[PDB]
Amino acid sequence: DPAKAAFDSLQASATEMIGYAWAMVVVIVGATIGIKLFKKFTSKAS
Amino acid sequence: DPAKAAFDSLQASATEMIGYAWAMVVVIVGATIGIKLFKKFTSK
Amino acid sequence: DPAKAAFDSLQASATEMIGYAWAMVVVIVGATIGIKLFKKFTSK
Amino acid sequence: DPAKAAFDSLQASATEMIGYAWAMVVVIVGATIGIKLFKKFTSKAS
Amino acid sequence: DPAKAAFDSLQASATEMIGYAWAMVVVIVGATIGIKLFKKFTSK
Amino acid sequence: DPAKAAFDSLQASATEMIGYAWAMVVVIVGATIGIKLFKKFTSKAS
Amino acid sequence: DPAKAAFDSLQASATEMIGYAWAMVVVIVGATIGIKLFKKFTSK
Amino acid sequence: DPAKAAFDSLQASATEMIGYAWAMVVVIVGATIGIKLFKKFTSKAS
Amino acid sequence: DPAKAAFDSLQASATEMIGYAWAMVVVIVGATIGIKLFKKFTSK
Amino acid sequence: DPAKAAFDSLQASATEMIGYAWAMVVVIVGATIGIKLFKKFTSKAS
Amino acid sequence: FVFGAGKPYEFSIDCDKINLFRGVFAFLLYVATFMYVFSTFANILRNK
Repeated sequence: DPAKAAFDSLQASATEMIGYAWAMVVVIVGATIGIKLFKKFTSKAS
Repeated sequence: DPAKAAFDSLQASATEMIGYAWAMVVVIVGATIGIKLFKKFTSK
Repeated sequence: DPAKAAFDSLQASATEMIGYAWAMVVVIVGATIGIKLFKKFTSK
Repeated sequence: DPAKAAFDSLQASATEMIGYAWAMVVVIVGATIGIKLFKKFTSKAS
Repeated sequence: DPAKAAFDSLQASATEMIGYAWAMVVVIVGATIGIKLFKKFTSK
Repeated sequence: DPAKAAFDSLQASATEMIGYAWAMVVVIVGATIGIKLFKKFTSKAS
Repeated sequence: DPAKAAFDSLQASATEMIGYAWAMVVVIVGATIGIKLFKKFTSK
Repeated sequence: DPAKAAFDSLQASATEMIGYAWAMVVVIVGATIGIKLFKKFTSKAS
Repeated sequence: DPAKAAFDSLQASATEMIGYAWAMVVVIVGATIGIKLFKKFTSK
Repeated sequence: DPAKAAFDSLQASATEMIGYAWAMVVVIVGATIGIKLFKKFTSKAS
Repeated sequence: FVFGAGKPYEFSIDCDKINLFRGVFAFLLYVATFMYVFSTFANILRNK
């Protein structure tokens, strides 16, 4: 079944890409939450 | 992996920008806290 | 049903995330109420 | 009428999917409203 | 008119939902006005 | 002119649909404005 | 010009709507200024 | 060159349409800014 | 370069608009600071 | 390889366009940040 | 409180996360009375 092998390869590659993607989100989401909290607390203090 | 190379470049770039941003926020927050003190000292 | 299986997985995942969120909100709301008390005690 | 049976099958499947979908919305909308009210009341209190 | 039938159904559904909403808003507005009174009575 | 009659029919149907649509907007827009004003006045009062 | 005719119609319609809006804003702003006065007269 | 004349006609028509469009924007943008300022000043006054 | 010409035109246009904007903001900020002073002088 | 030369040309042109684009962003982003800060400080002062 | 009794879109604002608010709300009312009784004894001779 030429098809089975090919479909299998594509799924493998896709899984790898999702891995790299999860990494990037954490870096950006981290930064954004960081900046927000600093601004919020500072304003409440004075 | 022609994708690994690309994903790595974009993370590197992102890290650089967050650095520049943490600078800008400390200059602006400084100013804001400094306007709020002086106004208070002046008005009961 | 290849769809039932999928829909069930996504609900499971969602439930897990709401749990982590209910945690984060109690840490942040704590802080905010704690800044607001101390400032009050200090300024008429 | 080969067509009639086929159209009927597709509608049946579609109805089932809408069912699964309504379930998911309730879980997410519940959570969102919950978090909002907590934050609102807390701020008004002090 | 296979469209008239459909448009009528969607209006009926909408009317039902607005009813449920007018309920929820009176429960929440009640609460908000009740927190604001008690806090006032307590702090000059 | 087979075409003229056909183009005429399509325009007729379209006009009818716009009618049904205007009705729906009024019901939804009414509700939204209603809820907004109630919330606004209540907050200003106390 | 089948476009000139169309563009002219849409401007006419827009002008009519802005008229109705300038009405609604004076009814609502009236109310808001009226709640704010009465509350003030009542509470130091 | 049949093409040159045709391309020229299309550009001419396009320029005219941009003219009609600039007119409409001014009417709408005028109104929006108007309503905003009225609301802002009123709130600051009392 | 048929693109260089185009990009240059759009920058020129943008610069002109920022000029008109820096004008409008000084007229509006003036007004806002002027309502806030007069109200203060009037109410303890 | 007719293809290699052609692919090379396209990349060259693309790089140039990105250059012109970075310039425009700086002009607009500059202005926007400027107007924001002026408004913010003014409001905090009085 | 139940929004949409009987319909596919039925949800309920639960009590577990409201009971926590009543906990913080009690505290912030006692703190604001202790700081009133106290400060009114201290300024009993200062004609308010």
